[PDB]
Amino acid sequence: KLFPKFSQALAQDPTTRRIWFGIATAHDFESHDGMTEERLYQKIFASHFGQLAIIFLWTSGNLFHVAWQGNFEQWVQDPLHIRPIAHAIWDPHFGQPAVEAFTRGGASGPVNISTSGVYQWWYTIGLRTNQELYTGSIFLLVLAALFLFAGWLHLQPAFQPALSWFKNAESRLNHHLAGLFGVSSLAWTGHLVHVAIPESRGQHVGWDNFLTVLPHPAGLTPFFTGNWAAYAENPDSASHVFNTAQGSGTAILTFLGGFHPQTQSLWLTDMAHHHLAIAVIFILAGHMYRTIFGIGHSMREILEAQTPPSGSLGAGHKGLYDTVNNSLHFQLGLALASVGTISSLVAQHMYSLPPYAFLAQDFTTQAALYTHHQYIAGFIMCGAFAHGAIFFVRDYDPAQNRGNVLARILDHKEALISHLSWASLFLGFHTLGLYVHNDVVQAFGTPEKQILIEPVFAQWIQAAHGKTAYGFDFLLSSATSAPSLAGQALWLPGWLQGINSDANSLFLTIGPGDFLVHHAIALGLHTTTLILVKGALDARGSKLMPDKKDFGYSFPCDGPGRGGTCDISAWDAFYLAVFWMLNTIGWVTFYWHWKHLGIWQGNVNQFNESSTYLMGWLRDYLWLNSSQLINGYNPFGMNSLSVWAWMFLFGHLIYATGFMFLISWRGYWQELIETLAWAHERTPLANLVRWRDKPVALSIVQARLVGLTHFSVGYVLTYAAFLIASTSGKF
Amino acid sequence: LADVNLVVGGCTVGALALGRFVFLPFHRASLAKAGMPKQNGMTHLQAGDARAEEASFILKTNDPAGFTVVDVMAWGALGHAAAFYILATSSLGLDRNPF
Amino acid sequence: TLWLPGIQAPKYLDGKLAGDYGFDPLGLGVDSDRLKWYAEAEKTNGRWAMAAVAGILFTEILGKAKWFEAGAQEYWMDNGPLLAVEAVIMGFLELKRFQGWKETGTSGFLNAFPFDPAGMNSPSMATKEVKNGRLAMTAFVGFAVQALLTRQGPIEALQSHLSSPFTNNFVGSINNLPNVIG
Amino acid sequence: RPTWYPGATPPKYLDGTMLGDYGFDPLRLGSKDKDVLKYYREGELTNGRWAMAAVAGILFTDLVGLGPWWEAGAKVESSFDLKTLIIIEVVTFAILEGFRVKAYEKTGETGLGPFAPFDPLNMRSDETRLKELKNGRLAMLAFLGFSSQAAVQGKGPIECLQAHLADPGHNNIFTSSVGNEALAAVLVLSITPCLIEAKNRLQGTDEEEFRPLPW
Amino acid sequence: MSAQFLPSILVPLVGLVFPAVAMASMFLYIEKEEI
Amino acid sequence: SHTVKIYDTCIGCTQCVRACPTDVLEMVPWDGCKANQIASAPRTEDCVGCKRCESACPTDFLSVRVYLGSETTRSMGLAY
Amino acid sequence: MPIADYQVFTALFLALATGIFAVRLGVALYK
Ligand code: CLA
Ligand code: CLA
Ligand code: CLA
Ligand code: CLA
Ligand code: CLA
Ligand SMILES: CC1=C(/C=C/C(C)=C\C=C\C(C)=C\C=C\C=C(C)\C=C\C=C(C)\C=C\C2=C(C)CCCC2(C)C)C(C)(C)CCC1
Ligand code: SF4
Repeated sequence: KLFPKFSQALAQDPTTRRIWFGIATAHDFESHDGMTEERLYQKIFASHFGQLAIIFLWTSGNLFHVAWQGNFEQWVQDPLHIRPIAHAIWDPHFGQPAVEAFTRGGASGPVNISTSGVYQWWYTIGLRTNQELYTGSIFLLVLAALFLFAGWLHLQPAFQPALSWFKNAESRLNHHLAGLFGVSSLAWTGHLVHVAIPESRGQHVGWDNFLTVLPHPAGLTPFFTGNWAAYAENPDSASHVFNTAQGSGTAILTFLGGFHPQTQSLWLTDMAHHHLAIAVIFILAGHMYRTIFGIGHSMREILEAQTPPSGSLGAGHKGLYDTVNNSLHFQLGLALASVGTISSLVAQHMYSLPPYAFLAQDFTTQAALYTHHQYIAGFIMCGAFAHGAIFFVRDYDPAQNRGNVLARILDHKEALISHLSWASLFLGFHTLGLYVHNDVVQAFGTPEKQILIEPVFAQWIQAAHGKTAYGFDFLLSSATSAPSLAGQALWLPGWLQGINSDANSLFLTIGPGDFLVHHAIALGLHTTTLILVKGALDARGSKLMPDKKDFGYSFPCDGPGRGGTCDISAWDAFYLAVFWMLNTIGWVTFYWHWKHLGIWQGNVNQFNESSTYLMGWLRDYLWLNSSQLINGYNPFGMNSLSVWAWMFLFGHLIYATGFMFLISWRGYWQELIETLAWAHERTPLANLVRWRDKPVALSIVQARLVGLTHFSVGYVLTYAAFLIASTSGKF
Repeated sequence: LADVNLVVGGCTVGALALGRFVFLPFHRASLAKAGMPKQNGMTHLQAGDARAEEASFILKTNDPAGFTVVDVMAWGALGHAAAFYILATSSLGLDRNPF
Repeated sequence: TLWLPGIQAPKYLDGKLAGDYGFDPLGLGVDSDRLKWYAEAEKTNGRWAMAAVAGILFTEILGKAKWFEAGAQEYWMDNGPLLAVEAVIMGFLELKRFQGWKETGTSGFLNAFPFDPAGMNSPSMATKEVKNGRLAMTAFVGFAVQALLTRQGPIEALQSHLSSPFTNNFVGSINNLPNVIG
Repeated sequence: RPTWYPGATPPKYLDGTMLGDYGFDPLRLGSKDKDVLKYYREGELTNGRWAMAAVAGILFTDLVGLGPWWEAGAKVESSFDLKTLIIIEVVTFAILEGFRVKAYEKTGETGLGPFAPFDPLNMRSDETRLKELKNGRLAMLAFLGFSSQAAVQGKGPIECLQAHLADPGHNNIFTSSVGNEALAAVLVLSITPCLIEAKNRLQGTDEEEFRPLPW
Repeated sequence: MSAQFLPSILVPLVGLVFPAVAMASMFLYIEKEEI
Repeated sequence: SHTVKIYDTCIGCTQCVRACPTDVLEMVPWDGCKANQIASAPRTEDCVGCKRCESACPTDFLSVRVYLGSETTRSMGLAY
Repeated sequence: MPIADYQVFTALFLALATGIFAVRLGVALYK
């Protein structure tokens, strides 16, 4: 009866809704009984330590499983003909053909073929042996234990920091930029130069001999005399072979750009140079704000001074420092927005500029990594907007935000929502109309009547990069231009060789189907932003419900009065926008996967004349690439793709089980549960036992969340199964 | 590539001199206007952050213009950054020109 | 006197502690319990560095092997049992030291807190203990960084510097580093 | 009072009224109830007595000149088939331990045969119970040792002692078989009572609600 | 793959033993009434 | 255990009281409106949260506001 | 050269130790 000790209101519920909401309100510390702000922030800090320990344990487990059951030794010697092994399989449900079908990469028993790209990353950063991976796993185990001890320690009242320490923004930014960002990047440069650079050239460097091996034959003296160009003397040749000393070099900070010819990945010396420059700039950035040494910035005064005259922004940024600092939800929204955008950047960059050795030959790994980071980015961006809506519901003070840009953007929120609606409506109308017109003219036997708008602007920017394929001869595509001549002895040769080659993903050739799918992506982003922005801006109140801020961020409705108030809270707007995020990321990853499937087969045409109409999308992509997937098991037997077929049907089942909660609502189920309670309360031989908690139907918000969770899980599992099966079974 | 000693020493001396004689009044005016970083009204120290207390080794100096040790180190760091920038960009012998 | 002729101490003076100047520019003694804990940590680190410097100097005067290479030498018992036996013995000793810190706020050894046999304890003697500790921690950092550049002992470095102070400085060790490491 | 590490803080329920109370129960198996705790004490006493008998038999067998104790199962040739031996052993120990259950449910303590106290020689006192308990604890640790050298090494307990005496610096627990696992356990256990002292210093002994078994 | 027996013990432990004990423990704790 | 509140925009039309299916609302004497009566909620422990009173309030915006809060065996409307 | 039995057992023991650390942190967070 006293299980939700954080919420005595929930503990007095004599139903199963008590435990259901006890699970789901456990991390809403602000809503907990007897919660001060000091205890809030200290709990936040300790939970952060727990999360860091969890992440470190997870990567240590990856290292230990690859070192213990993987084929890292065999993969290092033959990176292009050995399947990386994730972990061994011990499932007593396997029949004998399942045991044979899962024994693949030279292992003793059934194993899972890794698609996470940890093999390429660890091989690139200089890890060569299973002993090194085990040492890394043990070190991460110890450091996660240390972080757990720190989380315990800072909850103790002798070591609990003050609330003002948590809100010390200038110091936290200074140390994060200078130390967490800068010093870490400098240390990664040190690892790359000391370990990864020699291990890329067949020279083993470890803790036993890194103090007796010289990273550059002219040690430190060029660094200290300012002759820094001596660290970029002889780069690795185009004939260089990875992990061997054949045609290597001595330079540690090259600057050639492009890709390594053998690994089809970026130069490691380029990475060391990049990380060193990033470390310098981030340490400088961390020397910006004022702490205790009489120099630096007060960010409050910077926000005060950012008020343009003539009342263009009203009061400008009056009191935004306190608005951000007092609100944990504002900070969490900013952090989630930035982190989701960075995750999208990571997805968009690692496929086109492959960083790790022998990446972009493992086609399943690239597709899986891209789709993973894109889905993570979409979820995190929805979380950013949801926490912005929470900040409007909870932490927004109109008095201290009077005249500043927040009050201005809340003042004319109808214009923002209406213009997002106009943009989404235009994009949906036009993209769907062009697609349906193309479908109809394709069906009627007239492909020449298609509307194929050439993406001339994106092709123009591609030409500005040096892509001499559309004949613009603009900036970098003309060698006579000032940017072309400026770095022609710098990054221009390698970058131009990468940009003019059709064998990589460095800015692929685009056509009308790319135009149509880019407008589809624009429609998805616009509509998801419309739902999320409308939910945030209408979170405090609307015309249908003026006092919405009093009812909280999440609540079922306001009853059937005033015409009906279903899905009126900002939580419901986030709920509706998660579907649109899933649809948008589905479009993005469908586009990426079909384009790269055309590229990897050498048949760019299949996408070029099949993406302009939707029947080509359904038939030449969804229907065609699922043939090996659905034959993972059959009456004639089974093979290694059986797990992805089972996960395919599994995700379909979870998706429709989500539809169950999505369509049916709480009222039929409550009557059914009452009828079954009547049945059990007077069934003979079962009246001996009775429920401690009264069985009730799931609440409206709870079942909306459950249906959304099943929808997302089925979506993700289905697409992951299809993508990994259709790429790994084919390549 | 023209002697690290002379370049670094001259640039550091120049950064210190233009920080002490040239840029000192505007820096002092900016430090007076911005002042303490304040949260919810009062500063970090007045809200309880004992680590955010202004260190006492900068408050009083025997310099007539109040040029503290932290100002000296910041200006020397800026001069060293400029000197190593020009030394490194003179070390390279490649056509970075857009001609 | 303080570490800067022209400043005033933030929260320190000559009435408390030992070897007390105004040196806390980052302000780490703002908590009294943390101040006394850091004082005990400073004393313990100073004592350890002092024993370390004395042992390193005494080993190199008598010869033996270099201090940064003495671990790689072969002894009567393997490194594993040595580490484990040392771990047990000084886990016991450090548990006694920490428990002795738990009641009284002084340092000691075994059941004596403070471990002060035959007297010779004075407030002026406490300033001698800390300052020699500061000197030995700086000396051991010097030994370490010097060994990381030039692979030679502290006495050998001093003799090489006295042979030629112009060329065998710390600047010349950076120049000599491509020659001494291969 | 001596504790399971020097200067340790015993648990609240381990006040000291029970014999052999060194305050060692980090997992807290018998905290909420006393009757179950008395059952744990009875199990400890039974296991310790049977371990004293085991270590006495193994030490005497390994000293006279016979083979290894673990390999002595196949070195016994006599009458009585194994099935008859099993059935007579199970019926004899069923009778004996049923008598033991009756004795424990009567006196609160064990007894051999019908004699619930069982002391023809008369040596029952509070101090000799502590001697028995500590000797049984030591013999249990000794049998755990004996089985461990049987598993790791191929030498008997006296043979293992002679091997240690020949080269104590190269023939011990810390070798290459289980040497690294033992080294890690020694490193962790050499610091963990200091972490208990740290927890007592920073958190205290205010009786937490949860226990390492979920009550 | 060294120590092949270890998955055969650990997988039932985290699939049957630890989950059953955790589910029973949490079921006991959610209806503890007076914690 | 639902929070039901009455506000001064109430005109005393008694429609919220008539709409209530568990007898939570009642009319008490008042002087702030023409009808000389205002609604009151002395029995919010019997409130299920159906918001039928809100559906009957003609004032814009409505004067009988129901805030769903803690759930009991009567707020959940259970017969078992 | 695949890792040995002793390495796996030592890793599992250290994971048990960090599990003790984890439950200590969890208990501190619950209080
Ligand atoms: C130089 C000193 C310093 C350092 C190193 C740190 C470091 C850290 N602090 Mg801290 N802090 C400091 C000073 C410092 N702080 C001060 C002075 C204060 C008081 C004002 C605080 C107050 C404070 C609070 C309140 C909190 C932290 C937290 C954290 C942790 C952040 C979470 C994390 O690990 O993500 C890591 C971040 C990065 C790795 C940056 C990466 C940049 C992007 C996101 C990724 C891109 C990099 C690259 C492309 C990825 C490639 C890797 C891939 C190959 C695997 C982190 C370890 C949080 C925490 O977790 O609690 C323990 C937290 O709650 N700090
Ligand atoms: C933080 C990363 C890091 C670390 C820990 C090291 C560590 C080391 N380097 Mg290395 N290095 C690094 C980055 C790093 N390096 C980078 C970014 C480059 C340029 C690409 C180099 C290029 C380089 C060369 C060419 C050589 C080394 C060498 C060495 C070894 C001898 C020490 C020495 O250089 O003399 C002592 C150094 C000094 C006395 C000057 C240090 C003072 C600086 C300028 C200010 C300190 C501020 C700084 C931010 C502190 C960072 C702290 C951090 C370690 C936590 C040593 C183990 C030498 C060697 O022999 O290899 C074995 C060698 O020849 N390094
Ligand atoms: C740094 C990331 C971060 C952090 C710290 C928070 C923190 C918080 N969020 Mg938030 N959120 C985030 C990201 C984050 N969020 C993201 C990315 C999203 C988009 C998905 C959301 C969307 C969101 C909403 C809509 C709400 C919150 C809420 C909250 C607050 C209470 C949490 C809670 O409800 O209890 C604990 C939360 C849970 C126990 C999550 C439930 C479990 C999920 C739904 C099911 C997972 C099933 C799993 C995937 C199945 C495996 C599949 C396999 C079997 C096949 C809390 C302060 C709530 C709030 O503010 O209260 C008003 C609120 O309603 N968040
Ligand atoms: C594929 C998605 C899906 C699934 C699985 C279900 C499943 C179910 N629906 Mg439903 N429904 C759905 C979609 C779905 N619905 C949608 C989209 C709507 C909107 C129109 C509805 C509307 C609806 C209504 C109105 C009703 C149901 C009812 C039912 C239940 C009928 C009882 C039964 O079938 O016996 C058996 C259960 C199953 C076949 C489900 C799968 C169980 C598997 C096959 C076996 C279990 C083994 C298990 C997985 C092992 C445990 C593993 C452990 C680790 C957890 C059942 C659980 C009715 C009901 O309440 O019960 C009569 C009811 O009236 N549904
Ligand atoms: C979070 C990381 C993680 C994950 C997801 C897994 C997952 C898995 N491990 Mg593994 N393990 C890990 C870390 C991890 N491990 C680490 C760091 C080690 C080094 C000690 C090991 C050592 C290990 C061995 C020896 C074995 C496995 C095995 C397995 C497989 C079956 C589980 C099992 O029976 O073993 C149980 C796992 C353990 C006893 C240790 C795992 C402890 C992790 C770190 C807990 C992390 C929990 C997480 C942070 C929060 C989730 C909440 C949770 C506490 C309820 C399974 C796929 C078995 C296998 O190979 O299958 C074929 C196997 O025998 N693991
Ligand atoms: C709800 C809410 C919230 C949230 C929001 C969000 C989510 C936002 C966002 C957003 C985003 C997500 C954004 C993004 C961005 C970015 C940008 C805006 C940028 C930029 C810039 C530029 C201009 C660039 C340029 C260039 C190019 C183009 C490339 C190359 C280089 C260069 C530089 C040239 C908050 C909490 C706050 C508050 C409350 C409410
Ligand atoms: S329905 Fe509205 S206006 Fe009428 S009595 Fe009730 S609260 Fe007042």
